[PDB]
Amino acid sequence: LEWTWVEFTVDETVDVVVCMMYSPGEFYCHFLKDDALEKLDDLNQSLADYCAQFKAEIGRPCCAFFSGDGNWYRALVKEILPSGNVKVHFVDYGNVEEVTTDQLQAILPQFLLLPFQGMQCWLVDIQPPNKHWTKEATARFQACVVGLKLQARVVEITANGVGVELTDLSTPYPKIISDVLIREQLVLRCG
Amino acid sequence: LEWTWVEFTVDETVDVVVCMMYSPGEFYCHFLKDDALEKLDDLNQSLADYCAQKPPNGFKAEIGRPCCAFFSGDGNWYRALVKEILPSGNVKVHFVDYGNVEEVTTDQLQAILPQFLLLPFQGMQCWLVDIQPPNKHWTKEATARFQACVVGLKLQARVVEITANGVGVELTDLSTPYPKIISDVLIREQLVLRCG
Amino acid sequence: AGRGLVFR
Amino acid sequence: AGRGLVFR
Repeated sequence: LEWTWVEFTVDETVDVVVCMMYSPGEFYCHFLKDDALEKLDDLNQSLADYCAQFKAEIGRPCCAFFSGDGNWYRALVKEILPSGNVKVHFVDYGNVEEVTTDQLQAILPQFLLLPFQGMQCWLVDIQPPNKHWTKEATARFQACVVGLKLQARVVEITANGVGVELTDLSTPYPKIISDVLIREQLVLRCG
Repeated sequence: LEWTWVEFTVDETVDVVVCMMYSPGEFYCHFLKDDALEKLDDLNQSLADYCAQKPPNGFKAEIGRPCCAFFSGDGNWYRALVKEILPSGNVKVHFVDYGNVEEVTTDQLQAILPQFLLLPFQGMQCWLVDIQPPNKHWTKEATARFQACVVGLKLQARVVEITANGVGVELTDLSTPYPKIISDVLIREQLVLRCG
Repeated sequence: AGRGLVFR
Repeated sequence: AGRGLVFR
């Protein structure tokens, strides 16, 4: 079993929808290129069929049941707990949940061809005012992205994620999300 | 409210007991210097008395804020930092003197007072130096072997590198005349790879 | 509930 | 069960 993440070039502009959020320094996006959304749905349907009819190791791929919507999804084992439960990282969305052994199944190799789609992002050129992202800053960021396709520009590519500049183009007046957070005193400039 | 961690000098040698374990790249130690274990016992006693009283405190959770949090593992209150706030309304807390993170409810949190923040935070994040996982993740086997090298033992730690978030250490077992460097064990046994 | 925001 | 090892 081997796999990959969505790949990018530096300064690539691409449309995104935020699929999971923790802070302005940690949120997850579906990158809307190469028929991603459609291929991911197709894959998810194949998984529901396959799972409808596993030895845990850290970093190992699997199918895991997500109780939030009651469907099976691609995951990697993140933690193994004393209880015998396992925390899994849902690789196409970016959330982590604690599941039981019954909520895990081995994944088939042909299910690892589509690149993993929960791409970790952070907004470039900002930092927390103090040491940690506040609820207010994150809540405001969330208000800026909820229900929206945004333009993302990939500014920096690291092994563990991508620093992006996000712009809302839903009206003729473009709105760069960092602008809002800086202007409203919620985060400090950085870089 | 402000606080500190335990502080070190490069190449400082100091006895440790491991208080929390996740991997060879992530474990937590009590460093046995400056009467730490005793001052930490005394603080915890003081937190039990303070937390015990009716009414409890109105605590407002904010990320990275210090508090007192109830640990259901042993039923006592300890020092903590807010790590996460969950949709349910529950809060994950980092127990700062031990290194574990637990999900608690709002009745299991109380505001902390400045006099309880004088003692430096004692759960020091560590990693063993000069090793790396064979692939990209620490195996259960590598982690359980490591645990079997430290359980119930006081070890010598040499602080080789200091970063903002923790310390890289070399750990040696001196409980017999034959010193045992824990990394040697893990490398020899093929459970981890040399690094550097 | 589902994939709800978690403050971190 | 108390502060038990958690594999990560």
